[PDB]
Amino acid sequence: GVVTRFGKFSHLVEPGLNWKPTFIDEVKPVNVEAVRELAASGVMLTSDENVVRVEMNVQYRVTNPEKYLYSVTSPDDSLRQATDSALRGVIGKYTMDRILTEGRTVIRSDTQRELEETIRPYDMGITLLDVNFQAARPPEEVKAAFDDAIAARENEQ
Amino acid sequence: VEMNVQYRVTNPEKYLYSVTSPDDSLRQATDSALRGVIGKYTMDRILTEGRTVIRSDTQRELEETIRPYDMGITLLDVNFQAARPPEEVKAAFDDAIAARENEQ
Amino acid sequence: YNRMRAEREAVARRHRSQGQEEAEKLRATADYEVTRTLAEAERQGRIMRGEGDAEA
Amino acid sequence: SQAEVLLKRKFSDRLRSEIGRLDVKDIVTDSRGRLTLEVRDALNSGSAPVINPNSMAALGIEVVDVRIKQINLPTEVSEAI
Repeated sequence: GVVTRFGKFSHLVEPGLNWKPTFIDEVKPVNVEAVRELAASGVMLTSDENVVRVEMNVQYRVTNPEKYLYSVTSPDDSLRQATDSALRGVIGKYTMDRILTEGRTVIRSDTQRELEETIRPYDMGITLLDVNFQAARPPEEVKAAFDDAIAARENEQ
Repeated sequence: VEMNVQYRVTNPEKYLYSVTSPDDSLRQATDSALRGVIGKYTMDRILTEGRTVIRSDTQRELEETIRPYDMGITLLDVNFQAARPPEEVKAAFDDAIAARENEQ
Repeated sequence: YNRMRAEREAVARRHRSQGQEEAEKLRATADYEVTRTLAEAERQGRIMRGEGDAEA
Repeated sequence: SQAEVLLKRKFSDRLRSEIGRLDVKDIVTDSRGRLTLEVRDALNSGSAPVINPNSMAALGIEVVDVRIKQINLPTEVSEAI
């Protein structure tokens, strides 16, 4: 709980049964010990003018509500915009072929590190827990040929 | 072409008793300045290179246009917004790029 | 607008025409190599036939 | 509402000017937020202790950061790729 004076914040109450003078101060609780989720996807552009359908999942948590509540408006939404910029910027550096097989491990690391650097000035109370890359499948328009390329190997054999 | 002009005002003795409808009069003056300057530069330049030298010239030219007037309006910033080509010719502009891809 | 539109179309035609020109050239050389390789094999086969005919 | 509009107009001009002098390759490979920093630098400090009137410092605004979420492409240009 976050006990707060009419306009001003008063003090942080710990779990249990507390008392607040009715009509004078109000409490606003926040969950700070429970994993959250923020899935960010989009049709990003690679470094070789190729298109790749990448999707990512960002599991995070929050911290002391003084920062989370009074740092930026809509902290969940604002973080999502930062995540998109990081993912596109990161994807923008590597080529399509790399991102599909090799980039899987580094892309999450770079996007996670960039996302943290992007939200350092904000001072928000959001803490990044893990960035687990989900998929980097190619565009559906070219997927047909990508499947044929594998079928061609079997046809060759 | 589309442009945005951010400005402020000053001592009302000029703004109020110099010219009728100063905001509208400034808009008409802006069109004459914008039309004149654009006429000097070519299409290709204005879209990519001319953009920075234009916001400098149009801002400077617009100021010179209102110097004799003596109005109390003060120019704050001249921030160019858009230079998209005519919608009728946009079709061909994209096809030229597609041809390169088709060539490959 | 038509004047500028016509000029832009020329660039598109130039790029597309250039690609077709290059593609045709590659196909031309490809056919030559196929014929050349096939001709060499046919030449070798004729040699074998003469030896067999000579042996018989 | 008024503040967001003003920032948008200035951002457009600075961004358009930069992209005009840059190539598509130079816009997709940028990994250090150079253009965003330059645009942010320009918005924070303009041209002319003097506070440039086209700067966000002349107003009570400070652009803490500038980022591009997703650089998509036209429908026709993407279909040819």
